[PDB]
Amino acid sequence: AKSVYERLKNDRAPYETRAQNCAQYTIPSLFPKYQTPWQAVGARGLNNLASKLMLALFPMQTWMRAKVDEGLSMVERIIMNYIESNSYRVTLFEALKQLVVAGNVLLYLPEPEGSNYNPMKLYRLSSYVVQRDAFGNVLQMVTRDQIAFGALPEDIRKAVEGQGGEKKADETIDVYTHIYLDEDSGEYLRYEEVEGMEVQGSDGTYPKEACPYIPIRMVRLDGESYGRSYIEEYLGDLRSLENLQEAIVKMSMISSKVIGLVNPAGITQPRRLTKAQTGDFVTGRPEDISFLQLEKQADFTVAKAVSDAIEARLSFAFMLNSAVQRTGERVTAEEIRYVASELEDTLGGVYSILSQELQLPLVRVLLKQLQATQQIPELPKEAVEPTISTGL
Amino acid sequence: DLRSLENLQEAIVKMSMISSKVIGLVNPAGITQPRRLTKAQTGDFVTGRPEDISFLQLEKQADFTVAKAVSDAIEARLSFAFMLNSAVQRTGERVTAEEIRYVASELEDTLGGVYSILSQELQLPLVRVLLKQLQATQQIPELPKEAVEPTISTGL
Amino acid sequence: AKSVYERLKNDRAPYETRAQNCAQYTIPSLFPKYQTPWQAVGARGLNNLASKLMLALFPMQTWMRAKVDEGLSMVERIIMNYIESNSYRVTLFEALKQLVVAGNVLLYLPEPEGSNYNPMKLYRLSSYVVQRDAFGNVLQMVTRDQIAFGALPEDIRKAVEGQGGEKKADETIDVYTHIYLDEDSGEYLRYEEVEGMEVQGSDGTYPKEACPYIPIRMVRLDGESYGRSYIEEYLGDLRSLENLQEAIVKMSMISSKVIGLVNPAGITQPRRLTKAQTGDFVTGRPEDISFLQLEKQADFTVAKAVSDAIEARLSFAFMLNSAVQRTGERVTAEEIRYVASELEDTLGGVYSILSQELQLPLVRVLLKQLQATQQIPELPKEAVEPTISTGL
Repeated sequence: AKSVYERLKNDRAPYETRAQNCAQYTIPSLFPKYQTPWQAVGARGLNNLASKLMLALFPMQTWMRAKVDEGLSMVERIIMNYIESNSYRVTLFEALKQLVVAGNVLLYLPEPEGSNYNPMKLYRLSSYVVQRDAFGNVLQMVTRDQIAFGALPEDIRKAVEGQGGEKKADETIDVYTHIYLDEDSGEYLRYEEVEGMEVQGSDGTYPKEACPYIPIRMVRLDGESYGRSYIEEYLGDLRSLENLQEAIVKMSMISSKVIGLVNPAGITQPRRLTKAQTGDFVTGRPEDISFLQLEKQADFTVAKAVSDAIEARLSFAFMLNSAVQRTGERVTAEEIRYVASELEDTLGGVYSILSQELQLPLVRVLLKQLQATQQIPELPKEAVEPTISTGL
Repeated sequence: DLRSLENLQEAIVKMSMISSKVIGLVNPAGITQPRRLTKAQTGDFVTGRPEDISFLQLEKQADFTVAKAVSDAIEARLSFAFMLNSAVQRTGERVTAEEIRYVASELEDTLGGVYSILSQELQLPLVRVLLKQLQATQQIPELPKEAVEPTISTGL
Repeated sequence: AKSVYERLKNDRAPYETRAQNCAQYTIPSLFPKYQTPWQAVGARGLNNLASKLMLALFPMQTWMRAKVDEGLSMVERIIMNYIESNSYRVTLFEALKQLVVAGNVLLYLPEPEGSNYNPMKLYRLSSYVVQRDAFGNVLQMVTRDQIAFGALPEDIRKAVEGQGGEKKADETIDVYTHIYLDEDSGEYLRYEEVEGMEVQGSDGTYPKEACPYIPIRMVRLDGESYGRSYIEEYLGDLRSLENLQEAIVKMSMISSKVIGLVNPAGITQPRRLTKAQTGDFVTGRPEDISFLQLEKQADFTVAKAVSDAIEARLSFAFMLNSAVQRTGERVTAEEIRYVASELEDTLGGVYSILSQELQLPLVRVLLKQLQATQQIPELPKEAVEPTISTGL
């Protein structure tokens, strides 16, 4: 399915350069095309956004939910035990950090295969494409990866590399992965594709609810698959801050220095002026030696005032500069509603959309995938596939 | 009023960026060269008359202040125009109990009858089409016969 | 395995010069390529970061965790007894200090061999390389060391130096150490390599969980093995502070001095001016003697204002300038959650990532390695290899 990616590459390339061009002025290297941001109020605002939203969506407390509901309690308390011991909060911080930059981070959550260390493989927008319908559901997802020499298992790599050729011992070849909705059936089919062909013995199917690959957006906009971010609407105000304060500091460094101008047709030499203990009296007219004195004290103040205006408005733009209850008591008890309502009132419906596009499908794929090799006995028959209540 | 704010602050920032830079003008008929001026550790003494090198100094500090004052006026009036800048009870307690009437009355007193019109053009027909459409394949048994199609009371 | 290091040297050299170039403006000599930093707000911010994070990750209190759980209590209270009497907090301060400069500090924790003094040998990024996969696990680690003459034990050194040659009595030869994941097996194999060959009788194996060599990062970034730091995104703002305040002080020292200029074609001599008790009247016109008076009082103020701006923003950047509860009462009781939440809200997910990449593998390798020569009887059979619950 290399041709599908190369065809609808044009369907993602407007979203690509927006994401990359809006990444540059707020974090160095979450998107390539060192080299530091010149001044970085956006870099702190972004991390504060992530640090608030991590406590907002799901804290350490119970977030996911007469004689029968004890079996409801165990199946929804075992998932929080599985969610920490596999280190989910390590990579979901990266996910949400990508979410408030680009717009569409994927979250691969592969099969357990025991009780080992299974990491949430993340993907960024320079690797995958999604097609959506008029109503707003997924149709097909085409992820790409580069693979090194020995990082792939050698189970398959004999036949796909037996076509001919002596290659370098770190040859980076691209591999693809496609999931698509069937024509007649409502199940999704998944497979990998290497070297421009199907793989030996890897094709699989998945039920209706729980896709193995969860796409996400942060602001919903119909008509197309992906979505925007609100740093895409503070982009120009941040761009003006960077292109202002670079000029501010590079003006300050020129103003600080002292290039003393001495007259050439005078009597004084600078060679005697260079050697000077304090107190001695060296010859020379007091007219010749002067200094640069470029004389912009008030002209700096307009730049510092406009910078203060941008600095103060970006402060309320990115949830920063807020006296809060970070002075907690050993746990976070009622904190998530305060921070959640404040980020709702400052950012848009991000606490609303991430409760039905992040809190929902992670719980669905982790109540499907974890129960494949079933590690907890479900006692009742009435609510074997119960509701999924997120957020509250 | 918003259009004037955009077409003002674009000029404000693009004035600030020109004022921040330093295009030092050196005289051409002088003795000083800029090539020696470019290389300068702090403290060394390089030749040259102190008349030739000057800077732009476009000199509008007070003329910026009228633009910043008119921007402050628009910024302060748009603040009350769009319900922003209001100390509220967003410091809630785990739920919203009595909050909806306070916010509703404040947006009524600031925006017009939007809380009135959206209680009879949004809260009403969504409830009507969701008490018709959901009961087509009926998922809850209606017990009484007296109020099978009852009233629709919205807002309050 | 000298050739493996010399091959993927290119895989680390972008991370090398970033770490070394970002070390220079914040601490003198945690990385070579005396010579003091010119002005050093970063040097204090870095040590305050370490001093907060040391109480954050693990204090003196119990951090690691009906009739059966007493045996859980002893095995997790003996490890805190072993963690102080071998002086771990001495070298882990160096480790975390390397962590918020470079990005990848290794923590060797060799075998006990009794109950002697066994030090956590630290490694820095100029000595070792790690390869990672697409999911994010380790594959191979190649550490380097230089060794002096008699510092190595002489158990082996006869055969490796019997190749021929009369060498200097402090000849620094490099030695290497490789650990790698097997092709078929899931155990790691470890060995040393001296002089470009295998060593006599030293090759060993290790179980699945507890690697003897624990790599670490501070901000997670997929696609490559190592990682960045947030001083890599305050680098330019700190660099401007150093290159500003060097000019500030070297302007102040020139402005303080007094090189009095006397006219040469006048009547006054400076030789009579040099000798002067207060009160006497010495001859001379009051036109000839003047002073330099370079006259930049307002031009200094723009440099001091821009320095104040950088100084105030770096203050909140490095957790400094925070009124806290360092006025404690004999112990730290509830303190670790306050400091932990504040550094979470200021630095990123460092308290999250170091609870699953520092607090986890140290506990795993110290519940594997300490129980080799087993010093505490495990009573129950149900939780002999129990869970590892970190952070909380």
